[PDB]
Amino acid sequence: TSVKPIFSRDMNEAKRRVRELYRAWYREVPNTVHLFQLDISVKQGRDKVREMFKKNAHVTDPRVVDLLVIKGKMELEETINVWKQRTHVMRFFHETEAPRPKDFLSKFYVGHDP
Amino acid sequence: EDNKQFFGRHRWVIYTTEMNGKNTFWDVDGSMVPPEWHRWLHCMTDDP
Amino acid sequence: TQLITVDEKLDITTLTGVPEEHIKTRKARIFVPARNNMQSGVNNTKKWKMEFDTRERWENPLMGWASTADPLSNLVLTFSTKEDAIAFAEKNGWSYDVEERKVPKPKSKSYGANFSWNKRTRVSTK
Amino acid sequence: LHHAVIPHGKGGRSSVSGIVATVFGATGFLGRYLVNHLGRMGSQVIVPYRCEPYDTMHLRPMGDLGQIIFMDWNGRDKDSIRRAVEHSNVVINLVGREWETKNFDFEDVFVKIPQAIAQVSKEAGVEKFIHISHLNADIKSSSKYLRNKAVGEKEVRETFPEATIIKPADIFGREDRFLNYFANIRSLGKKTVKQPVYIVDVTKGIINAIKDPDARGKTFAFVGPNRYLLFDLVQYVFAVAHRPWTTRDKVERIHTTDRTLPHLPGLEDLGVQATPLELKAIEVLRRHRT
Amino acid sequence: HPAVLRLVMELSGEMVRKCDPHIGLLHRGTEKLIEYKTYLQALPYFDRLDYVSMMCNEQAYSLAVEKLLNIQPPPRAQWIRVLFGEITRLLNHIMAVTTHALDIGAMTPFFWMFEEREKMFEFYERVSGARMHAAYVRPGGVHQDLPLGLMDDIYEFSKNFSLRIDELEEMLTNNRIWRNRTVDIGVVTAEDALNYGFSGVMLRGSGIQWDLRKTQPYDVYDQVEFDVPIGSRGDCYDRYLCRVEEMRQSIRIISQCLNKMPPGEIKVDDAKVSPPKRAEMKTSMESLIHHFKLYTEGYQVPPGATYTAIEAPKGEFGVYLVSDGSSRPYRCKIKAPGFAHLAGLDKMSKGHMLADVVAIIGTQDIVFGEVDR
Amino acid sequence: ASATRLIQGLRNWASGRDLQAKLQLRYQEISKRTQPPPKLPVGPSHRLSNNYYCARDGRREAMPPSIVMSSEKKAVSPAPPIKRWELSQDEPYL
Amino acid sequence: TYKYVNLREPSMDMKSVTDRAAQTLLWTELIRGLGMTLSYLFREPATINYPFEKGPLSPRFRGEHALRRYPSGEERCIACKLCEAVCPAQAITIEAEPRADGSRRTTRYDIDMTKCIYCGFCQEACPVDAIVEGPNFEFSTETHEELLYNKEKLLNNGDKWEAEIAANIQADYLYR
Amino acid sequence: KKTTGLVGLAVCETPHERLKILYTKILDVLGHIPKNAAYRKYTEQITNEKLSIVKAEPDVKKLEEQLQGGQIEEVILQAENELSLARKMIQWKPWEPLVEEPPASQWKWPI
Amino acid sequence: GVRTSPTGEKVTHTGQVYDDEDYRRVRFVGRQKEVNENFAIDLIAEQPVSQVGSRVISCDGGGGALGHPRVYINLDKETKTGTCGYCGLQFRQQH
Amino acid sequence: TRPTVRPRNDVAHKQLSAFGEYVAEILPKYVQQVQVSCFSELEICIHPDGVIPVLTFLRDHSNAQFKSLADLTAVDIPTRQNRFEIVYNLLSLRFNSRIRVKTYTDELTPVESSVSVYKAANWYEREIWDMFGVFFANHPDLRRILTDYGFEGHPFRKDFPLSGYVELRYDDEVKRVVAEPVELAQEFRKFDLNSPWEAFPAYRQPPE
Ligand SMILES: NC(=O)C1=CN([C@@H]2O[C@H](COP(=O)(O)OP(=O)(O)OC[C@H]3O[C@@H](n4cnc5c(N)ncnc54)[C@H](OP(=O)(O)O)[C@@H]3O)[C@@H](O)[C@H]2O)C=CC1
Ligand code: SF4
Ligand code: SF4
Ligand SMILES: [Zn+2]
Repeated sequence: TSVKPIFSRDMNEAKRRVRELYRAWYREVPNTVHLFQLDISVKQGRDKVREMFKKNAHVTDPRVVDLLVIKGKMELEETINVWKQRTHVMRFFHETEAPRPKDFLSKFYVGHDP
Repeated sequence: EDNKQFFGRHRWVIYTTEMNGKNTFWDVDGSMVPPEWHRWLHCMTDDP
Repeated sequence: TQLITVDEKLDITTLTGVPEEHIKTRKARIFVPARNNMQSGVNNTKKWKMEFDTRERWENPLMGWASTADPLSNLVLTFSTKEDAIAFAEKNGWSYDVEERKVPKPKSKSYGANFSWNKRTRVSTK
Repeated sequence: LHHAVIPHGKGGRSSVSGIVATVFGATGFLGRYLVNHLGRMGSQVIVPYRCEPYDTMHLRPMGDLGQIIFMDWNGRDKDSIRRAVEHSNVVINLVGREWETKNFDFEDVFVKIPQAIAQVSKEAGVEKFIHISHLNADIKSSSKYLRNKAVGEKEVRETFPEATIIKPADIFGREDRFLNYFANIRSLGKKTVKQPVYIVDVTKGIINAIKDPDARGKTFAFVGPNRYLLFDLVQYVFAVAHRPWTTRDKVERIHTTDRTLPHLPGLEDLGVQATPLELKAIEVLRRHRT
Repeated sequence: HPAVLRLVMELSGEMVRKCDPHIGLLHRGTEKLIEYKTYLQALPYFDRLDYVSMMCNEQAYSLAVEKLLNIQPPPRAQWIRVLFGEITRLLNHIMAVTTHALDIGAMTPFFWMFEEREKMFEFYERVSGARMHAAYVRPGGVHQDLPLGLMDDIYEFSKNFSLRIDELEEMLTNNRIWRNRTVDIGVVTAEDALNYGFSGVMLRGSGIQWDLRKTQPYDVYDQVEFDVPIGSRGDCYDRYLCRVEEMRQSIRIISQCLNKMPPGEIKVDDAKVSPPKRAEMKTSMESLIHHFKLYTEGYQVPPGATYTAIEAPKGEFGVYLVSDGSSRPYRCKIKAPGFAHLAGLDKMSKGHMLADVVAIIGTQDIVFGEVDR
Repeated sequence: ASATRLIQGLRNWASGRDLQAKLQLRYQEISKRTQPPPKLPVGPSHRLSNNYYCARDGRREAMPPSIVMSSEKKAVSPAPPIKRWELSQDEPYL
Repeated sequence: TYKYVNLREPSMDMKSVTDRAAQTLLWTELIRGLGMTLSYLFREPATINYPFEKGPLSPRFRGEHALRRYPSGEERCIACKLCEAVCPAQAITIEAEPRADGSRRTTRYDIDMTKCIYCGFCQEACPVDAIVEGPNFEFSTETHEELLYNKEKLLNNGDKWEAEIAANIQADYLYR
Repeated sequence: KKTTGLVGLAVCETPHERLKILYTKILDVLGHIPKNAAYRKYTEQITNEKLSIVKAEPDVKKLEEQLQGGQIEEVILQAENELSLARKMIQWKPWEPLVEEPPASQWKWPI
Repeated sequence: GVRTSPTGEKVTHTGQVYDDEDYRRVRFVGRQKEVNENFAIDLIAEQPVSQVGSRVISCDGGGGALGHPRVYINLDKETKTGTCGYCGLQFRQQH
Repeated sequence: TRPTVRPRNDVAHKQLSAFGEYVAEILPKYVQQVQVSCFSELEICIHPDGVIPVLTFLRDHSNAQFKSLADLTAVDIPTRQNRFEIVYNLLSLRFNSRIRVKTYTDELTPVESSVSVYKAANWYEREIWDMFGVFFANHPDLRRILTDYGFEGHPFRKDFPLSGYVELRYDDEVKRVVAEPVELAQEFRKFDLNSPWEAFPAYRQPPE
């Protein structure tokens, strides 16, 4: 099963590229929140960014992690340019609840949700 | 309907005052035409 | 050229941007569609249709339509083998159910069987 | 009950919820956020008005396809009001002009208007009617405004007693009255405590009260979660504003008296999180300079 | 500012550094929607993906389905399709001229040739009934042939329009300041014309003697007398000249098509693809069955993929069909001359200034609906 | 029309293209609407007794594409080289 | 067969070069352009006075989406759902029930005039010409509720004029 | 010849021997390639055909008639492109046998 | 021509009248529910049953090729008058 | 079949057959299928490692000029280990012929950026990356065109549904445009239309 790679040799170089990407996102926040005339503190946005990094935490193939690094690189280039607008950055946040919980009783009052 | 003008100034309508009671002396509209004259004045035919 | 490759399964739901709610919530169904029995034509076989489960469809209060908050409601995926069907259902992360194909059983008929001597098989009307 | 009144499936944007809310006023600020939260919920809203259709037009597209409906009423007659509450599940009284006019003083708006609408709403047979007022509306001196509101609250308790009397503190939002009042200046230094409370959690509590049972009859109040100094408030809005109809009734309303009441629940007792000044105040304090 | 697109131009002062079109402001989902319909249902997507050409794209899609289906259209329908194709080429070229005119200034010939275009919209209205989105071209011939009293009106328009294009060449075209506006802007190497995939009036206007009508005649164009103009230099005054001469050659083709109109037939005589006419429908049984199932299920198509391309006035309008053997298409893509012309904007705008960049975009017939697919 | 000859001469002197002849405003040159009703032909079908659809079956002639490949005057081109074009007669430049 | 352009050189004969120089330093063809624009000034304008003089149209214009009924009889509709089967925007919504008399009829017949792209396929697909594209053009409605026509809207709409639609169909039942 | 129709392509004056030495370089760079590959056979065939057309003719217009690819300098450019792929096809070994086949349930179209 | 709700509203030819626990009534407030005034069932019974003394007859419905296609209906039952599925208008034989 | 049937050029059939056999015999390293359609356009089905060599061959070599590039498309076909199809389309200026280079590809293993040999393929590659996800290594600029930048999911897959997951509206609460989950007011009534009964017996695939 000789399958071509993308960039790396195992998950270790993938961890190196994603921690470089996380460093770039971490020092890329304050210019964005200063520029876009936003509404949310710096640490809250940084916490949701690192939460997004925590979200995909069970991926083991090197090609998929490399491709997520490429996706984050594309999105970081677009945010460090002013190509995106206020709507997109607020669209990364989810403030428009929908507070729909996993409570089975609350799943029962508004239901049909297996 | 006059003929000596060009194509388009053939057929023109002049309305009345309160055909329903809306003071339509002024502020005339479309759809204030009966249907046979609506086939007439849109130059779809050659017959009054 | 005998490169890096690992031998693992695929988890493409990290790539296709789909909500995890609609990943873990719904459950696919893989089946050969049974023949619409009012017609008699078996060309509608020879496929492997993947559908999803039907979900909530209320009524539009203003007109009397059918509205739904279901984005994956009206898909169908036509496949040609059950092997790659189950492979794809594993590959794109969602859970799945597998029904099984049921063939028309071959029979033994004859006009001479319809016109026997002592046997009770007798059409009696034609 | 007839069908198509139950909730349907999920919630929001023609995901049909339960209530049918007949709302008075609603061209005003708190009413506009309440209509916006009902359009987010997706319920059917009936708003009558008396102004130009321009204002109800700019609050129109917040509603979904036909989910809100616009009709008409006058400040005198019960007839158009009863026509507005013919078929009405729930109804709310959000009315009031904060100064006297040549055709309407403080009398008979807060006096006549909740009486007439609560009368015709009791005759129509509504449930979970909610009347708003202000906090610290007492019979005592120096406030024609607040004593007329206290008369109106006694009216709401007397006729149609099965209501919900509700009162927030000085609420602030994108089109606040007092934040613009503190920006539109040029000013006196006295002692006063005051608590402001942010608007969207207040109206989420309002819609939670109107869609949940067990809350009828009880009067509710809304509490600013820090309850800090007036002078600190003016100095804070001064420093964050970065610049180092005003009648006497308005300036007395904002300077005179504010205090807490322990009789009645606040925010989290109803089941809604309260959010303080700072974040939303940094949001709304734009318009510094060029 | 109206033109609608995003353009990020990083530059050194009034000249350049790098200018990139962000397009995708208009994306609708035409390919996915055709993937969820039938052919006859999804014909108006082909009518309006380019929206100025209203019969050329119809002609392209109908030739795509005929080429996949192996059914020759009848000759009278072919001549009518040729006549409306050349009328539509005329209309698209005259729009491109007038929209570059108003985009640069030049307020009035816009209005003049729009009066001419209103006359041609009257002809489209009398023929189909639509103002602009006249579908009118089924796969397998022309639906609902033209009424009596049309060809002499076309004849009168042809004479009047030759005079009006002469008066347009009187107004502009040796006009001093418009020439001074456009001398040496938009140089195109023939290697760049090939590798950057420019097609149509760019290739007509710089170098290569390449025309689809005269290299692969997809219809009865082999019987009419005309000549495509070749461009001498990589510029847009010359490209304007070749547009105007293509208009006048289209007038010649319209005159010969009026002189060569056979009284043959309307549609194909294939009642499994084209629907029957209504009288024999309501009399016969087979005609009713074919009407009924042809409009419910649609005609089945043999499987396979095909590609075809014709002359849109922007260029090589390509439609690429993927048809599983079924009543629905499986995929379609539109090779777009507008997209191809937008691709080479760095080479067309490396050595100029931003007002001339606006002139470069204007002198190439862009719509940004066809740039979207 | 419906103008005097003075301003007409001014229009012809402003551009000499016989402005009275082709005026772009047609009066009665338009062919008359509500025409005599049409009769329409049927083409190379509807003549009976020969026309089996099995014969004229333009749909079913599509074949699956022929497949190949999973002393030589050869290395041919995909087509003959295209005949190079010609300067047209009707007033080229030059 | 081609005609390539820009084949003239600037002639070095003294006549042509002094004519181009006098053209440059005397502003000649700019005045020629002014002459052409004055030639279009003194014409007569092609402007119909719109609310009185309505523009010319065709016998085959596609407007109202009306319905029809039989001569001295009920609805021409059958509710066989062909128009919803062919409607490319899927704007047609049909729910059909028969009455107690036995003939098949409807309940609900909805046209999304928002979604309606005005092809004419529903006119050219109904087997009895029940739904017919109207002649007019005036819909022009202030509220988004009110451009969702129901069956009774279409019946009061098509019964607002018959002789118009029947005149157009009698003029146009042979080309289609 | 004199101000050809192409834009960025300016005419020369001695086309013949330039195109001759280009074709000799074609033959030599092809000469570095092994013989058993029939790619060498077909390229050597067509290039000796073309060079036998050219070396026998000092004409120009008749050279454009007899050899296709009008007018003249595009033949030079096309031979330059062929020399570029010759230089690239010393590498890449295209005459080797087949790289790994697909799983053969793939070009079966009608699915 | 019509009937009327107990609340005082125009009913339709389809029996879709309302409760007193609704809200489509409150969107009908102030704006006229434009029912079709003329119904459809009523016009049929006013028609004279066209009687032809044949056995199997044809029907077009108001002009050749302007209306429903040809339908050939039977007139062999006597107490059951044959009804066109398109026209609706009945027929009787004569003898 | 003398009227109403599109005739076909058997001359072009034989010429394209001989040319396809020529190309298949002279590049045995990557060629897997050469098929001639019944309507006579050439199709060459190609392993995804001879992308750059075969395109350098097809742009040049002077027995087949093929400068003109048409579409690059990707058609999403499941029930295959290699799903997607990168479809180059080439047109010869001197010859008037069209070849469809159908090279295959999977979800993840890339192909190799035809912009180094074909400048017109640049934005085609950017578009096919944004809409499908066929990765394009050794390419300068892979960004998003024909989507929103807040949008993702590669919506031209068959796996992505018709209506997207997001939906915009405006609200005065946060005073801006927000993106909610999809709330259709009408069903998009899907029609089962594929009748049985074998409309084409020539294309009968064999059974198991
Ligand atoms: N400080 C504050 O702002 C606070 C106010 N409140 C309460 O909230 C309300 C004010 O909210 P806000 O939105 O800021 O202000 P508004 O004055 O704008 O809200 C009142 C609304 O009702 C209408 N209205 C009032 N009186 C009449 C009348 N006599 N006839 C017709 N229409 C009338 C108003 O004008 P129109 O008729 O043109 O629609 C407006 O639409 C009051 O009832 C007040 O008691 C509570 C707490 C704090
Ligand atoms: S309008 Fe015509 S096509 Fe539509 S359901 Fe009625 S009879 Fe059928
Ligand atoms: S014109 Fe087209 S979109 Fe409109 S109702 Fe008829 S078929 Fe549907
Ligand atoms: Zn009948």
